[PDB]
Amino acid sequence: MVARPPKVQVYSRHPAENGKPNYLNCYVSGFHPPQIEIDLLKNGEKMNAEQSDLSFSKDWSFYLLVHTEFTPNAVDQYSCRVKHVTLDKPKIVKWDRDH
Amino acid sequence: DFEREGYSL
Amino acid sequence: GPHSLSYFSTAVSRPDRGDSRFIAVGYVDDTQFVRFDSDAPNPRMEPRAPWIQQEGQEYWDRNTRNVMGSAQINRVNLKTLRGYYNQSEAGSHTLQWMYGCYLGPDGLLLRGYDQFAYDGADYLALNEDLRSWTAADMAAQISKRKWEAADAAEHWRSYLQGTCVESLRRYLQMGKDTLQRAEPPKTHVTRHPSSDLGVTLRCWALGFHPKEISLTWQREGQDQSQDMELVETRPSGDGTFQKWAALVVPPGEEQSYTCHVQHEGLQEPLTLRWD
Repeated sequence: MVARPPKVQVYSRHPAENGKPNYLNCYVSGFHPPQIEIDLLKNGEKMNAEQSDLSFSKDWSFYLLVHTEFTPNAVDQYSCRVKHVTLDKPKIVKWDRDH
Repeated sequence: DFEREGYSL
Repeated sequence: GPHSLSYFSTAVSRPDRGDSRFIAVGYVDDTQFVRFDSDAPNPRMEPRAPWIQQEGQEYWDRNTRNVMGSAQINRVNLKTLRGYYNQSEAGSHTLQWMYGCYLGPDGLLLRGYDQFAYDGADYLALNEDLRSWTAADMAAQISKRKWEAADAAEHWRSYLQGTCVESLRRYLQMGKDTLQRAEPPKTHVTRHPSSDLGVTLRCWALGFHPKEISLTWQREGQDQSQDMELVETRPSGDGTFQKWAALVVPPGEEQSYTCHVQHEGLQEPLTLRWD
């Protein structure tokens, strides 16, 4: 009956190349209950990103994809911020081109 | 093709 | 790999609003194809993959009526279960429901399922005979007795053996060029600093479909699973998937390590190394 915390991955659809249009993903999985806030951030500011329809895995834990188009470059920083009952403070995961 | 629930818990 | 048609529904009570929300999604294999959300204005079953859009109005009307009726029953189920467990009226609870069918090599039902979880815990499930139910606790026993009296298993058995697999077969045809396409992973190994005493090797698999994949590391024939970080397979956003497996290895010893990839899009298992 204990709540399950979210796992969070932040990554691009395609290998990142500065100046080439791409898609930025924040995949959030393994969580329960389903109430959650998931924001993609550009230099710390929320992006207006599309969110998948709520679904769940065979173990009943929920998953969501938050995603948007972007063009990476050498300056801008991206991250994903998640708020859930299991988290004492928002969970922030930075986009690293190598993960 | 979605099957309706027929019965309540 | 058996194909499957699966519907995943989430019902959440909202006592502060005096109502509930019901969300349903349908999948063939790893591909979502329909949704329903009871918060939507004028709510309908809606397409979510292009290949389902060829279904006519009768299909959409029937799907809408069926999921809407189910949302209404599950709204009541939230109240019923709150009473069984003597829970406060102020708290939100979650009731999840999932049913579906897997297709056998002969075109018959390989396995059907219809089950529920309350606040994340298994509640009640149709057994694989499709004739009987297993209840997790005394509350779910109340439900089970109700459903034995009603012969609810007959409604589900009939669906699972019949329309579920016939629908699945139709959708596999409708969407054959995507659903029945295996796309092999593009693969490579990257190297990253870790410490004085270690370097990280990361084996990537990109752009693959279906989502099932095996990534393992070996050193001169010996499997390294106990020491590797294996991330959850993640969607690319275009219907394919990504995964990686990483290991910290001794500096200068990278050539002792091999990544091994199995996927149904590959003709043979792949072995790769850092270059």
